[PDB]
Amino acid sequence: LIVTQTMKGLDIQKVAGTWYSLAMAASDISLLDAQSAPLRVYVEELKPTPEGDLEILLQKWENDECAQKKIIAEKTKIPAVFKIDALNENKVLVLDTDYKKYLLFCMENSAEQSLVCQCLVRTPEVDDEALEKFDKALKALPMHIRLSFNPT
Amino acid sequence: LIVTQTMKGLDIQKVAGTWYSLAMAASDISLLDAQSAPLRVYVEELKPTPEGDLEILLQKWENDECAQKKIIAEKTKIPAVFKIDALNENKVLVLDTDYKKYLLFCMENSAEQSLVCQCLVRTPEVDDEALEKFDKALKALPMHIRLSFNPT
Repeated sequence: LIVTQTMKGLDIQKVAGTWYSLAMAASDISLLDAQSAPLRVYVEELKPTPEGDLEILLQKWENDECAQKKIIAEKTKIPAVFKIDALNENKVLVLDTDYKKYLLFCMENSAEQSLVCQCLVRTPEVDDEALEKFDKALKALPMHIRLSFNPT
Repeated sequence: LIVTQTMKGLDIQKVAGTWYSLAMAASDISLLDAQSAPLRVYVEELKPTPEGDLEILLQKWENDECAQKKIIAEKTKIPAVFKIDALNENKVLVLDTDYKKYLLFCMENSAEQSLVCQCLVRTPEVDDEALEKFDKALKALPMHIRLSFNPT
């Protein structure tokens, strides 16, 4: 994606806390096909560090269980863009948030293409503003699979 | 306390999520004296149930450790008033909240007197609206000890 599709003026400290993954989409079906897939993960909590990095607590189906994963996304020179600096490099991009209700973000398999985005909400409310904003923000991207939860 | 000092129109589903205990006060010094005290506890998370009860995740200093406690406060016929129906009965009273920033609540040792109240905030921000509201809400109560964290 381009720098102009990410959030301007993000304050990472205000996204702290609990979140629920309400909807997901990906540029390739196989990315979210079976639970197994590496990018089919549910965000449980966001924990910014005093240094400006982001600790992400995620749930992943593993061995017929609900497994927990803790990943650190490090700040980069681009605000709103975080790097998961593992053997397989991944970027976390914050598209938009109002901090108190929703948060839209994508994970890109950095190579330069392959994108998985999610719509996060603070609590499981009956308003569909977050779904509509996700929908609007994904109009520009070539997504081939879209999922919406009756939350889990 | 009286019914008129609790929140009117509380929506318990919107308090879900992460919270930090920023300030505490009590009607008796001994209630918050040493960590040991039963009511000297830090709220980590609030989890309402589909049935309208409240699950509270708390931290407590125990055996030179940070111990976790999970307590269920059951709804009562008074909105904003929850009952911890343990051997030693306790009530949880929600005084006020704006759901996205702060939450003021007290725990009363039900007998009919002994009160511990806290000021909770969603994230550790530099605004002092929650502290001022706590201050204002405790003007009417006979508190003998007041604590404010440089958060933990």
